[PDB]
Amino acid sequence: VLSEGEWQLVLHVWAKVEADVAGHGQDILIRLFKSHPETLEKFDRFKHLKTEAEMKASEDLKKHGVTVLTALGAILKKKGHHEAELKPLAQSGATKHKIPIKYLEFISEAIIHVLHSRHPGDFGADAQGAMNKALELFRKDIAAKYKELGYQ
Ligand code: HEM
Repeated sequence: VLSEGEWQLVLHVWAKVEADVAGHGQDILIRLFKSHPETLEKFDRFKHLKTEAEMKASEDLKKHGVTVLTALGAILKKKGHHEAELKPLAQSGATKHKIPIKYLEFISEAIIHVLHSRHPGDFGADAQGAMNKALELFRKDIAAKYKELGYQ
């Protein structure tokens, strides 16, 4: 669990993301693929994207980014109470896409990195700490649900 003040910090930084989901999503995804290209193979859709510049120019990729961030944000706003929200995602990653927890750890890394590149002033040791926990809480919940469905 997280304290109330930790959630406030998560939520306080989330509001900044909210002023530019599209812009934040793209950085996040680019970062992820760039640092861990093997994750790129899960996306047949994006696989042909050769450079950054081209990643950046892709409408598809940017629309995907907003989707990813939108679901995430909905989860965080629940401060722990997100089973309803979370379930569809575990179901699909266990059953359809097969995304390993490890991949979820790399994406959390990319998130942290972006938030810090964009909002250093609202992203200190204390917030960063809080965000980490929040993302770890999601990953742990996901992990359990995955197992209940038969997927590592
Ligand atoms: C914060 C973590 C993430 C969130 C909230 C998230 C959310 C979503 C959402 C909401 C969708 C659309 C519906 C669905 O297919 O279930 C999706 C699709 C997908 N996700 Fe993620 N995702 C996350 C991380 C990842 C990671 C780390 C990977 C692995 C490399 C991944 C691979 C995919 C793929 C391949 C699809 C199919 C999308 C498409 O083809 O339209 N996702 N994700």
